[PDB]
Amino acid sequence: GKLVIWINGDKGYNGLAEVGKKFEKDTGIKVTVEHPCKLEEKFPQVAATGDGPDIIFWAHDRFGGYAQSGLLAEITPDKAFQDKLYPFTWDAVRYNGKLIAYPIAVEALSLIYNKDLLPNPPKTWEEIPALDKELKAKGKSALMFNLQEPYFTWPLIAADGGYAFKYENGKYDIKDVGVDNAGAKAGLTFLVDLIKNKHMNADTDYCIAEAAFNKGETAMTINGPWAWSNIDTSKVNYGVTVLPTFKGQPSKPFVGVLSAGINAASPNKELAKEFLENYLLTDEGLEAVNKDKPLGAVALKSYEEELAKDPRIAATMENAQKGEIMPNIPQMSAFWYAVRTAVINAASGRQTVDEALKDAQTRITK
Ligand SMILES: *[C@H]1CC(=O)N(C2CC(C)(C)N(O)C(C)(C)C2)C1=O
Ligand SMILES: CC1(C)CC(N2C(=O)CCC2=O)CC(C)(C)N1O
Repeated sequence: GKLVIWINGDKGYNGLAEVGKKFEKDTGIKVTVEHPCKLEEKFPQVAATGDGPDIIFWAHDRFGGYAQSGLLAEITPDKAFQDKLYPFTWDAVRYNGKLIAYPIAVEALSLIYNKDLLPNPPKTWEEIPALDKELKAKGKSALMFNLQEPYFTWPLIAADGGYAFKYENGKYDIKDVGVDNAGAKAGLTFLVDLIKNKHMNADTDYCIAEAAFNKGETAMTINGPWAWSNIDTSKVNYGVTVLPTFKGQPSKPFVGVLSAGINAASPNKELAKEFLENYLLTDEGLEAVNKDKPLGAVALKSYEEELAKDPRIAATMENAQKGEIMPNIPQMSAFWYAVRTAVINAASGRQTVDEALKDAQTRITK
């Protein structure tokens, strides 16, 4: 007879609580928003015992494991509701063909650049080396980004043909892995050449690239919407744009989708679906939440069009439309560790590109 919702503390839960007051107005049903610690850890525990919230908000990737254990109710928005959101967003909340959540927001890396050092951002990765030599002439470098984590290097590695797992029907073929193809090989090779030609240092991490961009020492960086508040502070005159192409192919960053799922154990599923489809996933619902804490790019086409007047948000969506939805399956854990190792190894000379990737491919499909 009520609704309890769980959302992370770093989100606009005050705005969500406001959509809830509006719901309670035309229904009498009280909505309760909470943001417990490590709720994504707590969820699986309480839900397994038929407890927890009616609805949970989290990035889509985690939903795969939840769905596996039957913790989420199957959703059935009709065609009409479905057409209100970007098609690609529905792919993120499919677990073996079944729709298990509603897409809310979209996140993807973008190319961030210093408008004072660089008039126009490069359109290509191939032109970075040359640009770096011109900038070096003035004591500045072209680009610095986190080389340590595959989340950051994947856009380049995947550009010309790499992929984690072949997807073709709301289902992932776990024996169709794309880390050892020519595509990925072309990409990693380009990256390695950057480091050995000294256009990039193999030890650049998150902190180092971030400080460098914020100190105006480097012209570009690769980062996500969470990094914007830090740049603002810095007082750098920055722009956010589409990532560069490689071999004429778009960079393919992984896409994370903020999702809302219904507890399979809830007695209030009809209430949940009504709250979600008719209160929250409306221009006014996203707006009340966004006002509290920005969502970034959103899945609802109508509101995204309003938000896209901010070129940083437009760029985020563009990159996301060209990226790779992050697989929600358990085998993804193998991919993280394997590809992490392959890149650090190829980068440090410890192994060749051909070797490093052949190995990773092996450990994933193992
Ligand atoms: C209180 C707040 C919180 O997040 N937890 C969890 C979180 C982590 C991920 C550390 N966890 O695994 C357990 C041990 C389940 C505790 C709290 O207990
Ligand atoms: C002060 C500076 C430039 C950054 C620092 N750092 C971060 O900035 C974030 C996390 C961290 O450890 C670590 C090192 C030793 C590289 N140094 O020197």
